[PDB]
Amino acid sequence: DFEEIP
Amino acid sequence: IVEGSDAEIGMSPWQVMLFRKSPQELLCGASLISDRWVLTAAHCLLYPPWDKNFTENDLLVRIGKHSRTAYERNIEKISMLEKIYIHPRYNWRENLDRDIALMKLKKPVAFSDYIHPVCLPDRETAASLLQAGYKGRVTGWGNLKETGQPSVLQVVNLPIVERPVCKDSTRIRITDNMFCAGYKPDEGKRGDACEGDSGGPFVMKSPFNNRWYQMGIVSWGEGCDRDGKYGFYTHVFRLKKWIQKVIDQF
Amino acid sequence: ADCGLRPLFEKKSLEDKTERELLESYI
Ligand SMILES: N=C(N)c1ccc([C@H]2[C@H]3C(=O)N(Cc4ccc5c(c4)OCO5)C(=O)[C@H]3[C@@H]3C[C@@H](O)CN32)cc1
Ligand SMILES: [Ca+2]
Ligand code: NA
Repeated sequence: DFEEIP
Repeated sequence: IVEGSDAEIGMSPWQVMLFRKSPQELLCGASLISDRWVLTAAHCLLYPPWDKNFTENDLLVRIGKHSRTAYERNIEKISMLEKIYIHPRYNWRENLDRDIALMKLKKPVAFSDYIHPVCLPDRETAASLLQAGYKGRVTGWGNLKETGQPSVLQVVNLPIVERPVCKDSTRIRITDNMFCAGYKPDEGKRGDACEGDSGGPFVMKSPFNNRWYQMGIVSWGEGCDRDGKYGFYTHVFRLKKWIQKVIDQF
Repeated sequence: ADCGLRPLFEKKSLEDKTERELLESYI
C-alpha cells in the first residue's frame, strides 16, 4: 500500500 | 510496534525506514548516526535460513518520515546505499549474536527539523543508563499485532529487564552483546517491537546532558508482546569498537 | 557535536509527551 516515489 | 502510540512530529528524527525497491515494502527499521552512516540489524540484510541476502541496490533508505506509506514530499529524503558492512562475527546460526550492520550512503543527507542523528553511547553512558528498570524507547512502522499496519510511526517506552529474567524466558543462549526489555506479566503495562520494527533503535535520554543515545538495536523476540517473553536488543556499546573501526577505515 | 538534540524538542526546550516517563525511571 505504498505510494509511489519519484 | 504492539501496544504503542502514534509518535509526535520530529520525535525520532534519526528514525530510518529501510525500503525494498521491488517489490515495494517495509524491510526494517534503522537509525541515522551521521550524515552518511545508517545503523541497523545484520538480520535485516543477511539471514540465510530465509534466503535473505540483500545487496546495496536492492533497497533504499527513507529518512525524515512520519507516515508509513505516503511519499512525504518536501520532508523525507531518499538515499541510496554505497556499501553494506555486516559484523564479521554475526552469529545467524545460533542466536543472532552481534546482530549489527552499517550502511554508508551514496551522498550525505542534509539535516532538518525532521532529520537529525542520534548519539552513540560511550562506556560511561552505558554504565549509567543500562540498568534494570530504566526505560528506553522503541520506534517503528512494523505490525501493530503479532497476528494491522500503522498509518504513522509508532512509539513505546519499555524497561530494561534483569539479565536472569531475560535468560529464564527463553531457550535461546543469551550473550553479553544482547539485553532484553519489556514489562513482566505482573506489571500490567504492555508493549513490544514486532515484524517490520527490527533493526530500529532503542534509545534513552541521558539525564546528565539531555541527549538521546541509541543503546540498542531491535534484534529478536518470540512472537510479539507475549506475556512472559521479552524483546531482545543488540548492545550497541559492546559493539562500538567494530562500529568505529568500520567508520574510521571507510 | 549536536547528536541527540532534536530540532523540534531539545533545541527549542519543548518536551515530548512521554519522555518524562523515561526520566522518572532513572532513579
Ligand atoms: N521484539 C520482538 N517481538 C521481535 C523483534 C525482532 C523480530 C525479528 C527477528 C527475529 O526475532 N527472528 C527470529 C529469530 C530469533 C532468534 C534467532 C534467530 C531468528 O536465528 C538465531 O536466533 C528473525 O529472524 C528476525 C525477524 C525479522 C523480521 O521478520 C522480524 N523478526 C521479531 C520479533
Ligand atoms: Ca534459558
Ligand atoms: Na512480553
